[PDB]
Amino acid sequence: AVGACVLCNSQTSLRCGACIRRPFLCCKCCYDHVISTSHKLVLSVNPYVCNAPGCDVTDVTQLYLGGMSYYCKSHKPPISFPLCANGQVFGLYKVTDFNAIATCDWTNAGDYILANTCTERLKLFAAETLKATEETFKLSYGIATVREVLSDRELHLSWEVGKPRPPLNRNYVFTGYQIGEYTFEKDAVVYRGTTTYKLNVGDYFVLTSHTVMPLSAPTLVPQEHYVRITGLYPTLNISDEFSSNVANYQKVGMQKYSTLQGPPGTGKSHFAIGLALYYPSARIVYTACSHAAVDALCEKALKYLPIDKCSRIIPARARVECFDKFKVNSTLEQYVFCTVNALPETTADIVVFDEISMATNYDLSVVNARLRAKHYVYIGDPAQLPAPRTLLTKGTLEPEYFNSVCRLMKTIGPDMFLGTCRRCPAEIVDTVSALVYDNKLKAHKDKSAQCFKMFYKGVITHDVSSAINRPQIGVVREFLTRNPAWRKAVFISPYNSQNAVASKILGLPTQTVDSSQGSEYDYVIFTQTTETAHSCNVNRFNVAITRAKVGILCIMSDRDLYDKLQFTSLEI
Ligand SMILES: [Zn+2]
Ligand SMILES: [Zn+2]
Ligand SMILES: [Zn+2]
Repeated sequence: AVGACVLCNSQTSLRCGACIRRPFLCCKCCYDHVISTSHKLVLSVNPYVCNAPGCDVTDVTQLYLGGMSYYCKSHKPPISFPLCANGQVFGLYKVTDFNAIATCDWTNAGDYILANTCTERLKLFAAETLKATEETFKLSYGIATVREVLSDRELHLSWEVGKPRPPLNRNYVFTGYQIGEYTFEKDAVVYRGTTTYKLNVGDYFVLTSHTVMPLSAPTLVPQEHYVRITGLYPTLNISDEFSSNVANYQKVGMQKYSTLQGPPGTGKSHFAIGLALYYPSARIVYTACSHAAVDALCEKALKYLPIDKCSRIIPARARVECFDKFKVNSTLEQYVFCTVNALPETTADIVVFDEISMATNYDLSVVNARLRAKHYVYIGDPAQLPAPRTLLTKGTLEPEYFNSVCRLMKTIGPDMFLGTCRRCPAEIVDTVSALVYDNKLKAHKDKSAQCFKMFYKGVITHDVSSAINRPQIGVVREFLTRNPAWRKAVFISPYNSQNAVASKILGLPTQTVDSSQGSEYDYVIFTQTTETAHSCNVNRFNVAITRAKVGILCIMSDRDLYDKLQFTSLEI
């Protein structure tokens, strides 16, 4: 009930009772807060409320100290001092940005801008407040009760009346009733239960609302620059394969933390695993937010690092199937691969945090609190997709506001940049290099002459809000008949409902742009589906077209992105 002020660290017995996270506020900052916001409840050992029987005055600005107790203007004794005076709130041990973080509903982009441009302590207050708001918002949704079980992969649902229905995609995971986590895709609905269970008729599902823990560690530790490589011992015999990253691996040992911007297919996991070969005795913890990112790091480690020194950390709540080729839950192995949410409390010579555009400041802080390392390496790309912000409906969130690492990469630049894309045909590399990389990304491959674009608006229909463009899928079907090599293509679009329709009509494996990030395929067929801020987002567009190793077909809706594609146009 006594602690440090979130704005100036000054000790206090005061906590704001109207703030969802009840932060400690000192006398000067508590005053500036209550006198400028709707927040008037102040908490101490006992709350600041009128002690007179049956009185409901709780507003600190309307209360006084009558001896050792608190009373309003109607109940105070003659000798009483106002709780609010001379810019202070009376307590013990006797902000415009804090006010906005404390009172916003997190539905605007400007709220996330502020959460990332503020002081470090306010970045943690903002991340805690936002995550708690995101969880209390899960309570504000309807329950789905099983009406009829059709097959082992399909069922019918009855929804709660008076409460909205959550979007049925992979971004919304329900907990079944504790009969395992379940996911849904669109009267017949498709069910994907993490645990294989005979889906009982009438049993209910509810979105998991986890408790938001407080943040202690900064999003980024204070930067330290060294004169020599510190606490790391380089090999003198470094494999030719990894020679291109030697100057960068040295930069890593000569700073507390370093940022690496790696565009698609420029060698991020090769850099991450090569860092272990460069400092062969260093204990490295490899972390990312998703199980897919962590597994991709495991796949790369399996090829270069001794398997007996690797461990994949998987929590007892085994959400989805992940990497099976390392000893499980051996926290003490030299190489530990683990998602941010499952991190043990341990130390490391190097912590490598991959897919950094997907991290939030909450994730950045958790890593700093669970892992005490000599060096921290942040690998990702601010030109790729950020983590979904479920509350954000108004405005677009720019890359410089994704998190603290992305803010640094977009303002002062990354410490290291992988400049040569080895995956994509040059048509794709030249397009994204100009689009999001200021012409600094170079192509290793020649033009494949298998990159096509077709400008076709089609017809936009909707499955609630998720969009479908059947004419664009018809154009793909026509193209496939004339281009049989493309039979092996992955169908990509910005919408799951478009992908569900393409799956049935084309039979191609399907992927949203957001679920394709980090993956690569020989051929990609992309249908833009709509002209929305979502389907036109340059980061999403960047990820979409950089999935292709050999060919890409883009059926476009937006003239701007279509005209920028350095692809051969097709007719019809
Ligand atoms: Zn203060
Ligand atoms: Zn408050
Ligand atoms: Zn009173």
